[PDB]
Amino acid sequence: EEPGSETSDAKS
Amino acid sequence: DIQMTQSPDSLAVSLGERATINCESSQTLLYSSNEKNYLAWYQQKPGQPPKLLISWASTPESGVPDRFSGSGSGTSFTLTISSLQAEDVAVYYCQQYYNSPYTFGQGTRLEIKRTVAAPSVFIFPPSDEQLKSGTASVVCLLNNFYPREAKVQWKVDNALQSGNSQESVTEQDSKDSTYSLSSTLTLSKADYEKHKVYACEVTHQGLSSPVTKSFNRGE
Amino acid sequence: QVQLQQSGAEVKKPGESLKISCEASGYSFTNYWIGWVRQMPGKGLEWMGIIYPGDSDTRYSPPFQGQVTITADRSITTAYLEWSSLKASDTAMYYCARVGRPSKGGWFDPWGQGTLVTVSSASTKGPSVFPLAPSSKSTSGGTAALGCLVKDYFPEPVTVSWNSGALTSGVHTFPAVLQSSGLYSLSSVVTVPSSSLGTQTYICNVNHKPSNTKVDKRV
Repeated sequence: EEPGSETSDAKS
Repeated sequence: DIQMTQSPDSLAVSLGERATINCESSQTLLYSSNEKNYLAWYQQKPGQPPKLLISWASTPESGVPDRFSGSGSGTSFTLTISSLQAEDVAVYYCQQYYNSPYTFGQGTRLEIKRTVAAPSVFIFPPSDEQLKSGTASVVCLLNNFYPREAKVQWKVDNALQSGNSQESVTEQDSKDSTYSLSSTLTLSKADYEKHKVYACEVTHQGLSSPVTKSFNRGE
Repeated sequence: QVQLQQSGAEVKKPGESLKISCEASGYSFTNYWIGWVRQMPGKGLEWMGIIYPGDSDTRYSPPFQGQVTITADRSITTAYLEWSSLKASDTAMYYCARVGRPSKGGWFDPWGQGTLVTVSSASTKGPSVFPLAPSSKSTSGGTAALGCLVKDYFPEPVTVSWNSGALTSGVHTFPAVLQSSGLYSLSSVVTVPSSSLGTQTYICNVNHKPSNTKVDKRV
């Protein structure tokens, strides 16, 4: 799909 | 869960020659949107923590020597050492950081390939001191050989032993690129004194036929 | 700059609990994922999981899901790895490592120096040091091998020197092997000219810190 490390794992 | 498969498990390259380490992912690590490959390479020297060499597949950390390059895309990646130097002997790991868990490859052990060298074989009876304690250890030393593969078989009054030996092998020697191996046969003290002939037979590429070093208990 | 200071080596009995720590400095502790990597003796890196101290969110790889717990303490910038009931196969090196870029997933950089965890039912015991005597007569004109068998200690590690450090050429000190009895054993060997056997004296110096055993063995 698209990388978890840029999405589900990304933080603010 | 993305699986990372490196090849080969172990790699022997002559000094000054090209070393190629492959890494294959079960899913693509290419993010089509930014065209980036979510793949890192690590180098781990013995006794030390891993060190990052390459991120984003094709991108070395600062200070990484120019003989290192990373290539590939999608599911197929390659770490290249253009000209292998002594300082490069290590285990190399790839790692995907596309989807958690950020799994590592299983590691590729890179060693120096040198000319075949046969072991020097030495056999050591149990010491009188140890004999005191109802334990006997018979030690067989294989010294300064290459490649690292070797077979030790223990014979006691010509009866082949199995299960009662343990081996240990050194790191590849930094100056001569050979290995050494130690094999310890464990017997009860009383068994040791029930038998007479103790022999370790060694098989290795560098030996034209297997060598036997023996002794007779009590000379 | 960035430092990841891990707690000291642990030696534990199976069934005990254990929490190891990694103290971070040099960056904003809550803006980076931070995690743990296991390396069992002689094997590869295994990504265990990571924690984002900004919101305590965690990720685990399946083999460690439900085995360990990773936490963090924002107030002391420290991350933790915890087992409820250690087993023997938890024996391994454990690296703490920070993800190499803030606020997102990715590779690990930098790494801590590691915490060695030994889980065994064995209790501390100093080694017995036995001579491995040369055997090869002084008038052979060749090379002789001799050594010391450092047998039956717990836990790791032992150090071996020869002639108090004046004998380093030709010395091989092998990695310890775990015997089936649960005690470690290793040999240190050295090759020397046979012609030196009658004149030169050879003494191995064995230190085992955890038992405060120091032994000099003449061979």
